[PDB]
Amino acid sequence: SVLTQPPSLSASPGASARLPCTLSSDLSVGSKNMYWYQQKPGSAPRLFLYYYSDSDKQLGPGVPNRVSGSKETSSNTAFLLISGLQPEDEADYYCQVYDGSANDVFGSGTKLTVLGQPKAAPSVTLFPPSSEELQANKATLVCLISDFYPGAVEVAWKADGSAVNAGVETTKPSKQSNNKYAASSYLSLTSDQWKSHKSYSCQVTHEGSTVEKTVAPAE
Amino acid sequence: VQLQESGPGLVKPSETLSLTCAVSGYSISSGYYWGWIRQPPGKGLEYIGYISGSSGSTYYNPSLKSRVTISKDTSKNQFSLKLSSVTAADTAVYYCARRDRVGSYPYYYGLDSWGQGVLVTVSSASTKGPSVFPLAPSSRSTSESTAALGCLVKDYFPEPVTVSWNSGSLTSGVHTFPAVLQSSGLYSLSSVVTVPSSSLGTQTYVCNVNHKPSNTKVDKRVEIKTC
Repeated sequence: SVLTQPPSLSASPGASARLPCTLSSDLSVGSKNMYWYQQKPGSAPRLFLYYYSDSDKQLGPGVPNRVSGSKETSSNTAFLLISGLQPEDEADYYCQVYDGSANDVFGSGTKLTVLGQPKAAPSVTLFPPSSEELQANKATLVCLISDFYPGAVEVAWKADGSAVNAGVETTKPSKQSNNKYAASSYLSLTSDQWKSHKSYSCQVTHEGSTVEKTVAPAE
Repeated sequence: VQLQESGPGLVKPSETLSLTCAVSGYSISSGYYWGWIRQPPGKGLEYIGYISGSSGSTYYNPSLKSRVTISKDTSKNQFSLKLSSVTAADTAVYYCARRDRVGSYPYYYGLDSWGQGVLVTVSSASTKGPSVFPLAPSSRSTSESTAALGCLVKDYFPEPVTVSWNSGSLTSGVHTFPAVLQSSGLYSLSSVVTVPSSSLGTQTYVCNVNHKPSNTKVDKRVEIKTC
């Protein structure tokens, strides 16, 4: 038995997101108890909606009144309906039923995007290697990038104006609690490599705009 | 109910994963279904199985079959998960979770409480504690009204690491970033906090780094430099 959810869904603020959960044909959505869980980064899922019918339904603890459910028997699909959309609605939504022995069955989740979030340039902090790390003959430059939206970012390191390709590891952007994005980039170097240049630069490009921070081994 | 989860976060391949969920606020053997769910990195929720509180009967995901045992310890008001012969496919965050038994109002069939989750990594690599480095504020920013200072938690394995500031008394302006995974297979992460520069002359800033898999607690004082 299988629940099919689209991987992602976008919707406008004020309007309604209709998240579908399609049940395999061996089930009849008409008579199935549906459960929806909301999950945000870093936390366990939380019960969002229990839906059998418009007559028999309950919102989960702390869930606002603008949430509802429905079922389309023709497409054998249950829906989670979120009205009056706000940014705090952005999350992963999992649908779930149970089989005859109360075994859980989960859909794969829909990541819901609320449109119209204002563009936000990244804040960038570059740290040089510490003196403790230089004693260990190593040097890590730490470029920390936060509060940007949308969550796409390009990172380039420069040494004395020349591109640096080796030793660079950058994280995927990850959604922060305020619905902006965070990422970080590490330039890993030997102490001697770090001493052999007058400056290093972390350049962060975001929707065509580049924010740049620089650090100098002179100290 | 409170669900308190524990167990090792590093399991060698083909060996056995073992997790426990200690329950408070309700007697495990009085009712409800006590279950385990996992979530591999970047993926969805996966059902493992459950044990009925009243009966002791167990039910498992058929795809996990001969490898799963769930049992309860009424002497400790706990239930457990043992998953044998682990491979990379078993690397995941594992949650315990409760629901009510069939026969109650079906609202209560929704999973009503969750353990905090244990990060489990299947790997033959051995644990490695982090080296922790203070990240001094730039002297230039200390001459302005606010300054960013941080801690570099370098080259640890496996996940997770916890960071706090001043034994938990400093929270506002704290941003701890998700880890990068290096080509070496070790992780690194950084935590940063922005403070009034004025405060650098009267406060002490210490990051409290906790890496339970290696039993490494490290408190690193961030010193203020003028050059």
